Amino acid sequence: PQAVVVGVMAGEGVQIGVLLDANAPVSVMTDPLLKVVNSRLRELGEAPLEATGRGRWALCLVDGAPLRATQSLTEQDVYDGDRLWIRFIADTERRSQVIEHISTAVASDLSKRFARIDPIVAVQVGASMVATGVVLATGVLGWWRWHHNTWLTTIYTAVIGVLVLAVAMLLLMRAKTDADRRVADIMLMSAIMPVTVAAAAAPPGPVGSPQAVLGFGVLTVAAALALRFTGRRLGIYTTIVIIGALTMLAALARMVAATSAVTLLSSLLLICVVAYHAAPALSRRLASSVRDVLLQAERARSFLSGLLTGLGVMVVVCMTSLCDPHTGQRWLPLILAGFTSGFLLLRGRSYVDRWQSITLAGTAVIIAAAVCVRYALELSSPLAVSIVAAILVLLPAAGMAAAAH
Amino acid sequence: RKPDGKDLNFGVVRVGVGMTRPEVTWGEPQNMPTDIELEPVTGKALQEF
Repeated sequence: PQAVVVGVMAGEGVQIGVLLDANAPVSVMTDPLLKVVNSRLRELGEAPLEATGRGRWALCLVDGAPLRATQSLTEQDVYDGDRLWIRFIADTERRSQVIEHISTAVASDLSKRFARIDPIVAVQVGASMVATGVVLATGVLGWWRWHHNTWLTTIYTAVIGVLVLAVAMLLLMRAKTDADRRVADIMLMSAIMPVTVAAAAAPPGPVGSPQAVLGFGVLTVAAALALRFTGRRLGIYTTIVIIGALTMLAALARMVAATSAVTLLSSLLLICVVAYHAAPALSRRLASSVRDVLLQAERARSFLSGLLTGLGVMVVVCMTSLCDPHTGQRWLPLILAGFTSGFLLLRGRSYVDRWQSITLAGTAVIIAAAVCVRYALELSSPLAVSIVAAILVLLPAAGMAAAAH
Repeated sequence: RKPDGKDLNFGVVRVGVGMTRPEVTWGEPQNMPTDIELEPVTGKALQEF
């Protein structure tokens, strides 16, 4: 325990293993340590470390924060096998500056701390507004069919989709930088929505089971097709693909033959349950030499995050549809929802990525909360709302306390 | 540091930081108006400056 071996990072990137004194104060070591790395660099035939003007040499963690000069190496949470970095920090001392006349002083200082509007940002705002506009247009066009499912809805929406898609095509061919790509991607993302309802609006007669099958299908295809050639925005497109495909199967079954929604919903819940188990495997298989590893890692990370998300949407929609305050043994689905929530809450701890772990954890809370609200609005009563309110507030409060205490 | 006359910094030692009078030399304003004749805004402006 008298000494510890650690890796020290030096100039331009050489990592060197050293055995340091575990109790002397860190300020005592930096001088001879600097000599040693320079000597080794000299013997290696490399250029030594050098100072520039005014500054000082310090020993820091890999995160750049310097260690307290008077404390012992054992006093800090540094252990054998860890690594450290020797660094030069330049002198920051400079004259103070004063402007007395208040109007000039306000303008000058206020101009350095914030960012002014510029043309690069302006273009993205335009793209964002048009995207928001057409999704409203399909919305109203999509509402008219419930009262008059004539050809108008499909005919009108089809031309808009073509027009938006045509613009995205020219933009994609012309794009040169990621800024330009953001403009094009937003435009393209918006093109999928009109084409989907345009197709779904084609089968005539009163709306129901048969129209739905077409919509989710082309939607799944379009999202997949965009990903195939574009190779960007993996998460959003993947999430659409999963919910679309599963709904397509359920819609087809309901259109062909289905005794009840409960039957299909239970099937979907089980399908999601097995998918949650297979999830990490799907991500792994769906995905100078070093570059190949970096690209693959983030792609896998992306597909998994969307995948867990898509299943989350399905189980909450399914669970809230399965439980019911009037249908049969009202307590049976309520306790089943509890067991299901526990599984999601426990399995979420196995994931290291923040958004993956958080999205899974949150998925359990929202399921619980949604059921509470469902059993509060329907079969309403003063005691029921009182009880639900108490449950709904203490549930997350307890969760926070469990993490805070 | 050198003591050989031309080096003006010899024998000078840093004790801290503080205030000092700049190398600039201000020329007094010509035809200054009498006190009752001074406009209020520009007066304090030149005064605080």
